[PDB]
Amino acid sequence: QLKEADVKKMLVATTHLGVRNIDRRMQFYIFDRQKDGTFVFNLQKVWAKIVFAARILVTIDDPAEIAVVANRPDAQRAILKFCKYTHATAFPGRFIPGNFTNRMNPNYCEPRLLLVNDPVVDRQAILEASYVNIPTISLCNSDANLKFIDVAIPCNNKTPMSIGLIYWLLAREVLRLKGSISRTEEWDVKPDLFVALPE
Amino acid sequence: EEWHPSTKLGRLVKAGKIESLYDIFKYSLPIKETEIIDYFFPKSELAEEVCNIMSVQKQTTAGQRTRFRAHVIVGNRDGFIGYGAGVSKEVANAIKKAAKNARLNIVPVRRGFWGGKLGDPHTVSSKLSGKCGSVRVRLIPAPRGAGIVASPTVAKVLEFAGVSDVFTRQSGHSRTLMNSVGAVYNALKSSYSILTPDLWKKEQLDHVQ
Amino acid sequence: PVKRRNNGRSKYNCGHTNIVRCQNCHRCVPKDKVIKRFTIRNIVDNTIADDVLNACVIQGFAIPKLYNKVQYCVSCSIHNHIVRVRSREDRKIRTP
Amino acid sequence: VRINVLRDALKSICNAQRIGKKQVIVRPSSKVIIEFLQLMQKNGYISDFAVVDNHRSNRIVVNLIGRLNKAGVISPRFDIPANDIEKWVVNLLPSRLFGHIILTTSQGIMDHIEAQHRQIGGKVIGYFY
Amino acid sequence: GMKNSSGVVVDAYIPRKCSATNRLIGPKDHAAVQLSVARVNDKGKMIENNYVTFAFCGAIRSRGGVDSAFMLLAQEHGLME
RNA sequence: GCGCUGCUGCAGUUGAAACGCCCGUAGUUGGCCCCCCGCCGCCACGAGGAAACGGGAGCGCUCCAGGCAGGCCCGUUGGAC
RNA sequence: GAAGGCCGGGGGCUAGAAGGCGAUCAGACACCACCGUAUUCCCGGCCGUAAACGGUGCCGCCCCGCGGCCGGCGCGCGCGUCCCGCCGGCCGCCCAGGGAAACCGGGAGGCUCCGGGCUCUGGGGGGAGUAUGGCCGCAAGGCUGAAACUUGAAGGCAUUG
Ligand SMILES: [Mg+2]
Ligand SMILES: [Mg+2]
Ligand SMILES: [Mg+2]
Ligand SMILES: [Mg+2]
Ligand SMILES: [Mg+2]
Ligand SMILES: [Mg+2]
Ligand SMILES: [Mg+2]
Ligand SMILES: [Mg+2]
Ligand SMILES: [Mg+2]
Ligand SMILES: [Zn+2]
Repeated sequence: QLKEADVKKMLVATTHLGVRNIDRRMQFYIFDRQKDGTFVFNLQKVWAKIVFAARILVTIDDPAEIAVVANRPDAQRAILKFCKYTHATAFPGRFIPGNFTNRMNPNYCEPRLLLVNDPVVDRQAILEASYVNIPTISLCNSDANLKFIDVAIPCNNKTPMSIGLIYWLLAREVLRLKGSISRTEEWDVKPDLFVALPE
Repeated sequence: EEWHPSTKLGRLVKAGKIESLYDIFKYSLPIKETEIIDYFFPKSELAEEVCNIMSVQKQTTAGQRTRFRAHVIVGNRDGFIGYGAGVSKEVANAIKKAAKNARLNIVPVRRGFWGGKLGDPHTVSSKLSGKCGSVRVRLIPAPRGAGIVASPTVAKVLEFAGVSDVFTRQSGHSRTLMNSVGAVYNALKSSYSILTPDLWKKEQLDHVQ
Repeated sequence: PVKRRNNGRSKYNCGHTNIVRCQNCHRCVPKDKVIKRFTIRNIVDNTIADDVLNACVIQGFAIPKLYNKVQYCVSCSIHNHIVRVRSREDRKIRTP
Repeated sequence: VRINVLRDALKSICNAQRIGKKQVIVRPSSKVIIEFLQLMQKNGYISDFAVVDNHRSNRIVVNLIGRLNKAGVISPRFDIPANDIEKWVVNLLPSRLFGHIILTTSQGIMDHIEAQHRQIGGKVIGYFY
Repeated sequence: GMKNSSGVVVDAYIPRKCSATNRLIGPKDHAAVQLSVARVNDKGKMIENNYVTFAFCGAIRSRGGVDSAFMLLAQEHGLME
């Protein structure tokens, strides 16, 4: 289900606005193209995808085995807040090759699930996960290549507000699923924390 | 000193939580510790053999730098076979590395019948083929009592895999030992990935392991 | 073996092309294989353009240019540093 | 020019099944194609199919369910004797236990098991397993 | 699944079949994964612990199309609309 | 041995090897459709037509290579096919 | 059926086989400089070869994704030589797959799990595209095409120096 508050927040966040390029595997999520050429997503689809992803995430009993990777500087704050509130693990900054296959590496873990923001910017992590039976969930724009991506979340990734909002909604939904916070009352935390603030 | 696990799977093996190797193979889990297998073969039931020893040289400003490359296979004669290689400045260390690599990678082998079904399977389930370099191999099921019709190198592998009846054909430059052994290894590995009408049964996935 | 997918020339949908002469050695070359550059330069070198303009009597006169096209062969381009021998991976780069 | 319609159909089917597709469309229809597909269906390899009429060059739609591993034709129809089937079975099939070889006889299109049962021979069409 | 003359099974183990392609998953297919999905109470906001399990082979993952396959599978297994 | 003569079953960008291109006769190959009649091929069965050789049923030349013998109380003893 | 070459007629400016001459070199009858005949141009007619190359025969089917250009047609609107498609052609990158690899991927894929149809060629290296016959051609030469004898490697793609 989609409510007016959520849709208006998304539109003010410009989450539904994408890129000129289009992929044959993302046309199911495209609603229309503007006159300039930018493609427009469908909010029902992205909301359903968020719900399904939250179900998949909560299915994991130990939150410490979920890995969040984000080399994009815009996403860092959002991923930190997501892990802190959801008790997950972050790999900010450069992803060291061998972090999943080299057991001598000082930062080595055996995650059960992997989360990403941009396959192109985090290509190395996805490849490594392909070697050790690790599924992945990622955020995808209108032009993304699905190479070992299991679940995609259609949304823009350039605008930092879009990045922070999506993680905030995901955390809200998973927390509601876990049984801590009910659906009716608004979550205490506000999205503005997830959006990076300058100076 | 004592085997200290370095992986979640290794720790599970240290505990008695998982009891069979077929459980690990059923979920395609990579193996990184040589102890994870020897625990399941405490009596050193695994055999060992050095197929070939070759010397490789590298030209340098002052003469050549020589090194040794070794190939090793291991099996318990009961549907398990492994193959590995190792390179080192010294022969013994190369042999140790090759043995370790061969132990690390191992595959189960499916066996079947030629016509009449009589208790224990005695030959390969069906026709299998492999490819490495220019070499190709064909393994064709044979009747009971037909022996192993194959070259000495391939026959040793088929023995260590626990087969008794089989017809073989080789093509290409088979005098290159490593590529022949790799082709037969790949053919055997493919066995448990071929669908048959007996496996058409539709089973629901289970939440174990 | 084969070094370039284009075989060292730009020849598509044709059998033969007209020939040109290298401007340095006067070698005959196919038009699709010759190295071409376009230049635009002042008739008077820029060091004395101001002097010429001061000496000029006319008002608002503009210095004329030279418009020429230079065509060179493969050997002469390399010898005169018009092109460079590149690495195996940099041979595919097409931007200037 | 087009000659063997069955070969094209089988190649298309295998190509589609390779990449885990769900439906295929083969352009020219024929009685032999229909009987081949019926036998495949009775043995459990390709489930259901439909024939679409257009007056010329009827099209067909088939639904796939994996299972099939290989299919082919033998272009020149050789005349297999009734007692010469074992050699072809060994040469063509992976094992003597689950493959099928198709023959055309005066009694109709059947399998090699059925022809062995009736101790008759005929001409070969193709194979699948 | 291959029986003996007496009807006693003799295969050492039965491997897993990809939920979308019905293809056997090999002992060395390290790109093969299986996920799970949780059910939601009538009132929602609470998962019962009952899990629906799916497994996919490496080939389809490399080729893409796992997303659409998963969507159709969930639709067939659930009223996700 | 030799899938180094390739029907099963080779090769033909770079190792040996696609005629400079087009037209074209002999030759080879030719979409789909009619429910049953005639003809050709095809499959199965059968008749007819030398054995020896080969296969193969039975028989302890002391065994065997062999031969068609042989036992008493023998298919009408046998040499079937 | 390129260019060169030949026969018989025209024409004669550039360049330029042969030839001549100056330099350079130990020598230089070659490279560099200068002069210059045939030829290069047109008509009529012979010859019938080229790294005549995409070194990949012709017809036909299926086949990941992204992009550019050319020709024609249709759809839509906010009417721009806009964007969304179809057919045909010329190109680039590339997942699978293939291969000894370089690489191909509008196949060099769908093939040892080895059968769509037709045609041509090859079977270690030299001797040798030679000898001897035949056909064609004014000729130069082209098509066809051996043996004796000899030899243990010759070749391909890639790696380190
Ligand atoms: Mg070179
Ligand atoms: Mg040309
Ligand atoms: Mg050969
Ligand atoms: Mg050459
Ligand atoms: Mg050659
Ligand atoms: Mg001329
Ligand atoms: Mg040629
Ligand atoms: Mg073949
Ligand atoms: Mg020779
Ligand atoms: Zn020049």
